[PDB]
Amino acid sequence: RIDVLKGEKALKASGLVPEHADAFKKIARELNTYILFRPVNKLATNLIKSGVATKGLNVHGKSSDWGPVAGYIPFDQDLSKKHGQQLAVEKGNLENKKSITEHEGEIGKIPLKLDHLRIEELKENGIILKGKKEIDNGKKYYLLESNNQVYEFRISDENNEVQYKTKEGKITVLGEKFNWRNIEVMAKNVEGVLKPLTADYDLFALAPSLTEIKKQIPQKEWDKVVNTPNSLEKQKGVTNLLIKYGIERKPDSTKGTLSNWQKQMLDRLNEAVKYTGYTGGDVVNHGTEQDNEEFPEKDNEIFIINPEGEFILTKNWEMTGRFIEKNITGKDYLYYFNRSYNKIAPGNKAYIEWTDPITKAKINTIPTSAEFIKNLSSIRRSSSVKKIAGYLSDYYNSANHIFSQEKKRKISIFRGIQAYNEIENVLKSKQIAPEYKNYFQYLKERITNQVQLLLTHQKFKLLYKQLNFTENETDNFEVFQKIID
Amino acid sequence: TEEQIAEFKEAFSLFDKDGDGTITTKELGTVMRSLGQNPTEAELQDMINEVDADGNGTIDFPEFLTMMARKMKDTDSEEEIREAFRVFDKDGNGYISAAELRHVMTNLGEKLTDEEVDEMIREADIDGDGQVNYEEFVQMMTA
Ligand SMILES: Nc1ncnc2c1ncn2[C@@H]1O[C@H](COP(=O)(O)CP(=O)(O)OP(=O)(O)O)[C@@H](O)[C@H]1O
Ligand SMILES: [Ca+2]
Ligand SMILES: [Ca+2]
Ligand SMILES: [Yb+3]
Repeated sequence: RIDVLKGEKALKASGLVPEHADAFKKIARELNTYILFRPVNKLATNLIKSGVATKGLNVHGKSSDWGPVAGYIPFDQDLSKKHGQQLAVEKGNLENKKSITEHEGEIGKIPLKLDHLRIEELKENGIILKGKKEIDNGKKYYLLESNNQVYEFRISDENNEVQYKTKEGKITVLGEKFNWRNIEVMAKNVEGVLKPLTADYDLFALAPSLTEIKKQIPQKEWDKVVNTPNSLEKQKGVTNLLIKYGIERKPDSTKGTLSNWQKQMLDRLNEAVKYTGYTGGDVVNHGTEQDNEEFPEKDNEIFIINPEGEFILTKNWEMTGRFIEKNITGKDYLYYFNRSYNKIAPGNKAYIEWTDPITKAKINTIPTSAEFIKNLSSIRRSSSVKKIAGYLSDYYNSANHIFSQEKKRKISIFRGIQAYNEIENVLKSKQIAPEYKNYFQYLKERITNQVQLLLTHQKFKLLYKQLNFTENETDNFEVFQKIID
Repeated sequence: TEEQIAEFKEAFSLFDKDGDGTITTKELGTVMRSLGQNPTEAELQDMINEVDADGNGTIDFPEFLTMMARKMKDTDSEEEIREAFRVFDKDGNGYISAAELRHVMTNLGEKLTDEEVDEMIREADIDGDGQVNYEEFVQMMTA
């Protein structure tokens, strides 16, 4: 049992338009595939529903979740939800600035217009209240109050334009002060007219069933593999089709990095909402969060729609991990987690943890030569026996496939103790680098657990005495053979 | 990447009884393998003649570093392979078992007998523990 939210209560916490999430129930069932979304600006839901255009990757400025511009993407990023955070606002503004120029004609900016109906919605949401009247240079204005401390807003009675200015004595995050001026919002070009943008739906992940992936493979490419006499090549061949038609992703000009089944899913999803009436265009504009390797986000709550059309919403990252583990990654579904997890993302330096089974096994398996080297390439950051990088290359020798398990275990348990030897006498020399001594005291431990394992699979230091290091050929391998009995 | 170059260059000195980072084609293959590849005698040739048309047989970093430059192109699918391994390992123990292989297989169409399955595991198995770890899965997919 895991404390997740369900149905209506979960849909409410998602930020998605109800009609839309319902339309999405279909696709989840039809294709049998889990659809996982990231939080959606709760103040953007009504805008989206009323048909406001959503935003693509060509606009990275954040949306607002407060004040008269809640839901839209303010040009001035200090009006966005990143309000008050100087570094974020600056990155935000630099982003809007690039969008306006690097995409001149496609992305622009226009004065925010709060219409009669939106004002009401903002009142119900307790975001702003229509205040007292005011006249300026022969123009009628009504103030718009907000519990905000730095700014003050008012709206024009003639054309409904909203303006803002800094407060007496108050300063901006960027250290500015200024009087009355329009609030500009990011817009996209539609038939020669600039239309305001709002948040869109961001897929956190997509987990399709393996059978659903099969349909992605040409039924005659698969056949040529299903009928391969040799097994070892048949397997590699089956795996390569999985990689090819389900795992592999590629960068797209505007949808970021995604696979091909993902592109179809994208399309079905956007079509699904159009059938329900959404008139703004696409609502899902790019690949999933799992390919956001440079600037990974980590949300507490993920909104999930399972293949049975049900609504789930996890409470915290750990819970999102349990769910995916118990119902997807361990239940015959295609899935892959962000490559940046368990690392320091380059972009934002984020360090998001995620359970990786391959590592759980690390402690009990011995490293391949490569891994041995690449760990002398990363170890040689904070700062000649090639025999070890050879033995390890010997341990994982494909030739082993013509022998019997009994045989395999024997020669491996040997090739291991071999590597556990060279490493031993290296540590017997000079602790060259204080921290290198660890890599070895460590390998030794792995090598140990690995050998010790193969042995119990049949019948360590106890046997590391009665053995040859002395002269160096197949003479040592001799005593060994007999010892294991 | 920096490490990419760091890696190659790192091993380049593990065996070079020359000291000037200018080995021979006698060990060029010895290097590409202790690093993670398995080039054929034919490949260790045509290339050691094109880029290294020098006429000495001495391989230095500038040469070696540029050669890898190309091979490490399509082969880099290592990322997908590793993600693939995770697809098979349904119980997340870090190893691919026969049972798990059946699942992945039947769900993709090709129905197999407990006989055949255990034959596949045992072929990919290298240390004879009856299961396949990522290291092995890599071999079976590259080698
Ligand atoms: N500074 C930056 N540089 C490059 N890419 C960035 C970026 N900031 C964000 N991204 C990209 O943008 C994606 C993050 O979602 P975003 O497009 O920025 C809007 P959102 O998630 O809908 O939030 P919002 O409601 O605040 O607008 C990631 O997949 C990432 O690739
Ligand atoms: Ca397993
Ligand atoms: Ca094994
Ligand atoms: Yb987005």
